[PDB]
Amino acid sequence: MGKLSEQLKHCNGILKELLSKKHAAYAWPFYKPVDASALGLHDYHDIIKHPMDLSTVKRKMENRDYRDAQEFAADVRLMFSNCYKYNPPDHDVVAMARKLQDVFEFRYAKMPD
Ligand SMILES: CC(=O)N1c2ccc(C3=CCNCC3)cc2N(Cc2ccccc2CO)C[C@@H]1C1CC1
Repeated sequence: MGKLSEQLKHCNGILKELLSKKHAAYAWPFYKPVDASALGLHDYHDIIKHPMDLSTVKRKMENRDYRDAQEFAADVRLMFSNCYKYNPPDHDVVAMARKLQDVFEFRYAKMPD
């Protein structure tokens, strides 16, 4: 019933959509934390100080870590920003990030208030 609750319901709906099969073709790189060691990315944690991914956002939502929509959105955008910072702009993953961020931003804009 509360404003913060309702807005976080909207955030949770968005999160569910981002993780859904509908968007899997471009969402998959963002499902789990970047495993720098697995991918041979030995500079990743020197360049990306605050890693983020959708599983972490999900855990934080489930743990009631996010106190408002703004805090949730900051993590989702951090995830995209990290991708844009680390990868060259012509990399496949950047195109995927842009597409998933489009999904995010347009639905986030429909926030109840
Ligand atoms: C999230 C993120 O920035 N990354 C990213 C994150 C996760 C994963 C994987 C997830 C599941 N297992 C396979 C790899 C792969 C990437 N890639 C590689 C990747 C992405 C998409 C298409 C093709 C490739 C191959 O060049 C890039 C980048 C990394 C350079 C930071």
